[PDB]
Amino acid sequence: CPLMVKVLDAVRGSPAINVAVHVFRKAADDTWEPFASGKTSESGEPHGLTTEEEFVEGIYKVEIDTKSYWKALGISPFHEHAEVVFTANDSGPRRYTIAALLSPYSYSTTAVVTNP
Amino acid sequence: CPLMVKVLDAVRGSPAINVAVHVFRKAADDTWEPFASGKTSESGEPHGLTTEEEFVEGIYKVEIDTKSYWKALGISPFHEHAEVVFTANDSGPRRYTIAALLSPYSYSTTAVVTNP
Amino acid sequence: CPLMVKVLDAVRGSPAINVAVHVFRKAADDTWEPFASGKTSESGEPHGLTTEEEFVEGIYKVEIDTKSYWKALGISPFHEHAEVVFTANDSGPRRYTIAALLSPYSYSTTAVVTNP
Amino acid sequence: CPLMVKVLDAVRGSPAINVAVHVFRKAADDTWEPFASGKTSESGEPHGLTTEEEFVEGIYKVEIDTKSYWKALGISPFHEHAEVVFTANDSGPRRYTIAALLSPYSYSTTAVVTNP
Repeated sequence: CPLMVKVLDAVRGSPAINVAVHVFRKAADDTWEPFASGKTSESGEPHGLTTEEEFVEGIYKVEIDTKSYWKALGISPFHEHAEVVFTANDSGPRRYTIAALLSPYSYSTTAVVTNP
Repeated sequence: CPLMVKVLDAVRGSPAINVAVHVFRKAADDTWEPFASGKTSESGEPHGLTTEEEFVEGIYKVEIDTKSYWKALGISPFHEHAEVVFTANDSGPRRYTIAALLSPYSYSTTAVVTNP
Repeated sequence: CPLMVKVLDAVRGSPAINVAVHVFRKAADDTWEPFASGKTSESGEPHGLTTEEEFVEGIYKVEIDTKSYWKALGISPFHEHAEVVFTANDSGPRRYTIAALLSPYSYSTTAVVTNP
Repeated sequence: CPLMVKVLDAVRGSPAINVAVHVFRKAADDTWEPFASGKTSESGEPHGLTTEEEFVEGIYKVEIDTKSYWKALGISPFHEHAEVVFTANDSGPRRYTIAALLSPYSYSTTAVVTNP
């Protein structure tokens, strides 16, 4: 998978399960355009987001529905969601991993690019 | 000041100086309308973004121009910008502080909410 | 105040109030000698930890009692405490601010260093 | 492996390679006692830290030599190292993963406990 997403829960010390993840790509018209989506597994990952042919250079946005996750646990959240926006593949694609760490009033995100 | 923002540089060990901060409010057509903007001082804070009279109920988006910051410094950034999206003042007026910590391939964000 | 500390709660969206902060300095026998201690105020900061006369060159350790904090709140903590170890004043006197963000299973820490 | 460590670099967006990791366990005498150690691979992990028979309930400390890593890249660091101290296995062991994200003047750590 050229693009992987991994979501973790900082309150219970576990992978975040059943979380919706949506990915968008910027078009030449300058608008956001659906590209890929899924729901996190027991590993905290939505499996098989995209393919190598489809993931070209460009500007991408990863949206994680954090509000629905916390509401289900009976814990009051701050954010509507968590978004990560980045430029891809500027010197070709490799393998991209986007990680997100979640708390009710905070989140952190990191990108790991590794040689395939 | 009911909305405050503070930005830090994890590479140089200093406040992130001269960074643009943009604020938008969600409209009834589901578009983002400009609400307020400013630039960080030597302390990493933009002073006087808004007022108590202007800051009503709604869904808000805070956007930090991380890309122009790393470029002026001669460092390659991954993210286009760092975002924060939240519902404000739903159970009455409150004061909000948004903290952001910046690295070339990662960021974190937290919120502190106090009753005025 | 050449050494400052600030602590935040990522679960409640507030400063971490009434948390103990302990400071140690490395001795010539390679043991940690007590140097200073305090408790966080309503702002999440312990005021007046040390002075310019007392804060000489050396290797320092800052320890935050996260375990007693989560327990008073009726939440299960993972970490015993949050630590920060650094060499201070090697190229002359400086001022240091240590920021810490706390969740039950995670923490982050950053340093801001300014010339006095 | 009952205990795994994973180290990431926030400046270059890669796994942190060739980093020394030391693990200690608290003894009844209240002193720190070597338990396991290794060097990070190309994945940012030191492989095969311990075994199931050896990793019993107790208080543990994970030390990551961050200063030697940054010095080798020609980038000036703040911390001497990064330490994580925690109570293990209180209701039996499971599988423990300790993650660490590194910048010159900052680090963050998280623990993920999953059912084996």
